[PDB]
Amino acid sequence: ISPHVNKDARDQYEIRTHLRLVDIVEPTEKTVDALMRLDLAAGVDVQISLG
Amino acid sequence: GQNMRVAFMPWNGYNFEDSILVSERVVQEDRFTTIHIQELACVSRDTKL
Repeated sequence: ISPHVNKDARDQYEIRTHLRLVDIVEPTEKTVDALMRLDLAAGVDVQISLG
Repeated sequence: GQNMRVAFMPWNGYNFEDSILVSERVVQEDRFTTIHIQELACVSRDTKL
C-alpha cells in the first residue's frame, strides 16, 4: 500500500467465488420452457451441462 | 299459456294488421313472466407454459 519503500505496509484482498449445483433429473418440455422463460439475476454465471 | 280477456276492435291503430294491444294489468299480474336458465362455463387448461 506504500508507493515507495515501507515494505511491511500491505493489504490482503480476496475474491470469493461461490458455486452451486442444481441437478434436474427427468426433464420435461414444460419444465424446460418454464426454465427458459425464467430470467435470473444478472452478474450470476450459469453453465448448463447436458448428460 | 293463459286465457286472456280479448276484444275484437281497431284501437287507434296499435293493433295494425298483426299487432296486439295488451293492458298493463296482464303485466302487473305476471301473466306471462318466464324464467330462463343460462349456463356459462369458465374452463382452465394445463397449457404448455
